[PDB]
Amino acid sequence: SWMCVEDIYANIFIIKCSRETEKKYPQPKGQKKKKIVKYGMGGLIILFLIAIIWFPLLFMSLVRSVVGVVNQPIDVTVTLKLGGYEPLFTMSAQQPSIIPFTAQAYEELSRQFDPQPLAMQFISQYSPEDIVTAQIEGSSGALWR
Amino acid sequence: PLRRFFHDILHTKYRAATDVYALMFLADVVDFIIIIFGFWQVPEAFLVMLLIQFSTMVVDRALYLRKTVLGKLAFQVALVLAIHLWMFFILPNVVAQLWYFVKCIYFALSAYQIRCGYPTRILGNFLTKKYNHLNLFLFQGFRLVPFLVELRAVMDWVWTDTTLSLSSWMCVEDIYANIFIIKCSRETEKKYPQPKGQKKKKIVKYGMGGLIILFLIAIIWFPLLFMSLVRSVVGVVNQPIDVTVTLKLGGYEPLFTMSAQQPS
Amino acid sequence: DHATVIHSGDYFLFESDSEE
Amino acid sequence: YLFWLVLVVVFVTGATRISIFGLGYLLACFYLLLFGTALLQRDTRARLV
Amino acid sequence: CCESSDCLEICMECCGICFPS
Amino acid sequence: CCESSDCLEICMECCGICFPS
Amino acid sequence: VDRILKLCQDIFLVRETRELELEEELYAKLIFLYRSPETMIKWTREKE
Amino acid sequence: KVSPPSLGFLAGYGIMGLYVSIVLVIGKFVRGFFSEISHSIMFEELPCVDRILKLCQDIFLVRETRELELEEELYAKLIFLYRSPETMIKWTREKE
Amino acid sequence: NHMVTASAGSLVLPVLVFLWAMLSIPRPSKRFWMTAIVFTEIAVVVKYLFTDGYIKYDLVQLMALFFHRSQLLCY
Ligand SMILES: CCCCCCCC/C=C/CCCCCCCC(=O)O[C@@H](COC(=O)CCCCCCCCCCCCCCCCC)COP(=O)(O)OCCN
Ligand SMILES: CCCCCCCCCCCC
Ligand SMILES: CCCCCCCCCCCC
Ligand SMILES: CCCCCCCCCCCC
Ligand SMILES: CCCCCCCCCCCC
Ligand SMILES: CCCCCCCCCCCC
Ligand SMILES: CCCCCCCCCCCC
Ligand SMILES: CCCCCCCCCCCC
Ligand SMILES: CCCCCCCCCCCC
Ligand SMILES: CCCCCCCCCCCC
Repeated sequence: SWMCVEDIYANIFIIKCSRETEKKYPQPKGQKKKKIVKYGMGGLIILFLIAIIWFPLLFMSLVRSVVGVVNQPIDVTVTLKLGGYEPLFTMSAQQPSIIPFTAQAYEELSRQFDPQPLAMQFISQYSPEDIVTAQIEGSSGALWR
Repeated sequence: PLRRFFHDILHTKYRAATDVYALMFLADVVDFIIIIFGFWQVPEAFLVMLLIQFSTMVVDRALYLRKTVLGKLAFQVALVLAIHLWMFFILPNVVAQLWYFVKCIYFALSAYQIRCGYPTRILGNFLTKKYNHLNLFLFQGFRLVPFLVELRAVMDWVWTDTTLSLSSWMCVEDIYANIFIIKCSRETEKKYPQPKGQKKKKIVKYGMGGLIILFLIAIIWFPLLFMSLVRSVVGVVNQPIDVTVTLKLGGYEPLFTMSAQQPS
Repeated sequence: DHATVIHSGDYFLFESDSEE
Repeated sequence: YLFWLVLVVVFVTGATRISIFGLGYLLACFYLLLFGTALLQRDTRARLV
Repeated sequence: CCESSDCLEICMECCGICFPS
Repeated sequence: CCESSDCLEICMECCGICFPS
Repeated sequence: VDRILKLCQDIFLVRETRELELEEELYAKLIFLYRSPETMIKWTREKE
Repeated sequence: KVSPPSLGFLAGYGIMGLYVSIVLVIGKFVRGFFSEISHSIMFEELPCVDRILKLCQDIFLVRETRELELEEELYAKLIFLYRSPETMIKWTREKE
Repeated sequence: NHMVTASAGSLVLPVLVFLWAMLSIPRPSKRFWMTAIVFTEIAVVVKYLFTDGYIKYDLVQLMALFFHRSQLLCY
């Protein structure tokens, strides 16, 4: 019951304020509703509704779309495991020998395999400075055991 | 000169008067539907097309409620050119072919509005004209669409010349909506009367009740079922590829690395 | 004024005076 | 309507065989499609030249 | 054995459960 | 060209959309 | 509800003809119908 | 190149389904205004609320002076005003 | 035709259908139909002079536009 009298009072006050303001500033009888007032309120409502459906989609897509960080093999470790018992042939290379292919280099590879559509596709789709060069070392010295 | 004459005879003229807004809007609703369905750079493109369908429908409502033939002419001209230029921005298709087709129907019915004119009586909800059962169902469905009801109200208020505020405009819209629904029901009860004191038809009861029960079942049980089903699937064989036994012996230099791999 | 004219309704309007 | 099925063939003979004779066939069709209804009733026996 | 008369009845009455009458 | 009179009108009427009058 | 839809449709008709003075007046009827439940009973009587 | 997952759940359906659910519930929230605005035009479209605020303020005055017997009595008036819509019409008449 | 081919092919006539023919005093005109026939013929000629392996949906276009001409000649 305490909450009842509080609700009644709150509503009654809000009504009173509106009644008072209408007595202070009366609105002529039958005077449209002022184009601008309508445009404002209506516009805001429409924009709020736009931001309920479209804006989330926009934000979502924007964040998710960002994808793609170059990943190039640092080293080319070719272990040609030969001997069934003792696999060896571990002559391999690292970053100094590995050459991140440049834009011009990429064009070369793409053109080499241009006749085959999918071959060229692979190369071209992979971004420049993506295709890395496997300059694996072949010299030995490492005897085998 | 000739262009001016064409435009004069498209504005002043001496033609009839039809209201094909209902059909124009329906064409645009189908367009919206197929673009929404056609989410398949592409998400961004489909999102821009969404904003577009929407904005164009709003502008159309404005010109309809303000009965502007000149405004519709301008809109049509702009839209025709712009939609045809969007065919050049294909870089982000059956979906697009259908979108073009239904937009062509919209352009044809829009062109008709301009060359006919706007009729004096433009106000009045399409689905509240007759008081049958189909009108009832369609109206209720329109009210069930997330934001159509409220958009219609606010939009109409902004264009239509009223003395009332949004609050009071919405009041008369609510009253009318409820009154229509009641009228349709009253009319159908006069058309097909139900005998006095005639149970309620076992089958009708079984149907509605059953559906409600099943819906309640799917609130509690079905989620549990789905959850368990997905989570239960567990177990992918993981076998050591190699057996690397490094018997680190020498404290200083650990050795004994004789080991094997998959063949062994 | 708009306010007073939208808050002027009374019972006399709803009397059944030949409402066709 | 045979006068007109021939006009169809005239068009398609050009289309199929891509050449200069084909362009000429295309033109012969275009013409006798425009100025054709006239000589469908005036060339019936009156000079089908 | 759901008749068409029953089918409309069912539909309309579920509509009444949500919407008025 | 939003006047101050229009600006109060707008504000008050959005308040009426939510709150009473 | 026939008498109430007449009122509602008269508001719509009076907005198309742009005689907005009568819009205010017919809105007053609508709000009093919905401000006094007893008058709704009277106005929504089946026959008269 | 590597692809950093900037979705969290699932862009394809997880986030999508959540978005749909949000829209629907926001739908109902917004309907909550323009659906039953006509069920209050009896408690919100009162022409002159001066007599009711007097009642309300008298309850407050009678609680400050701690004459709580009259609090019960003035509360009875408030609840009957709001129990009979016709008396509200009488009491909220513009002039008299 | 604009749904089967694109760019300069079509996008001139469809635009004109929406902005000239359908936005006109009753029956389009005579010049519209003439320009339609003319454009379709020109398009055929230039596609024949090579776009390669040109398609001919302009056959059914030209012939429908000449059928309508016959219908309106008979009035
Ligand atoms: C033509 C195809 C129709 C479907 C279009 C697409 C479907 C979109 C969703 C439709 C779902 C239909 C369910 C309707 C349920 C009736 C309730 C209603 O208010 O329905 C309202 C319209 O509100 C809506 O926007 C419909 C969606 C309601 C949300 C219910 C969906 C359940 C999913 C969300 C679960 C949470 C529920 C909400 C959480 C808290 C919310 C505060 C209709 O009364 P009304 O006053 O205009 O009545 C006039 C006189 N009484
Ligand atoms: C009632 C709609 C008016 C505009 C929204 C008011 C601000 C609420 C924040 C929502 C973001 C638009
Ligand atoms: C339920 C209100 C009547 C609207 C008719 C179609 C609404 C959707 C219900 C069935 C859709 C599969
Ligand atoms: C009111 C209950 C009737 C059956 C539910 C209607 C369809 C709503 C989708 C919920 C899944 C059962
Ligand atoms: C008349 C349709 C059956 C009752 C409605 C239940 C919701 C749809 C389920 C089956 C659709 C035909
Ligand atoms: C397939 C089960 C329900 C899915 C949606 C149907 C909606 C039910 C409408 C109830 C009366 C039309
Ligand atoms: C997704 C389309 C199915 C419609 C959603 C539910 C419609 C019926 C539910 C309650 C009936 C008013
Ligand atoms: C008078 C403020 C403009 C109407 C209210 C919209 C919400 C705030 C947006 C801009 C704040 C000045
Ligand atoms: C900046 C856009 C809206 C953000 C919050 C403003 C709230 C709007 C109030 C509406 C009338 C005061
Ligand atoms: C975070 C501060 C912004 C105020 C939140 C919304 C206020 C206006 C929204 C609806 C108006 C009653």
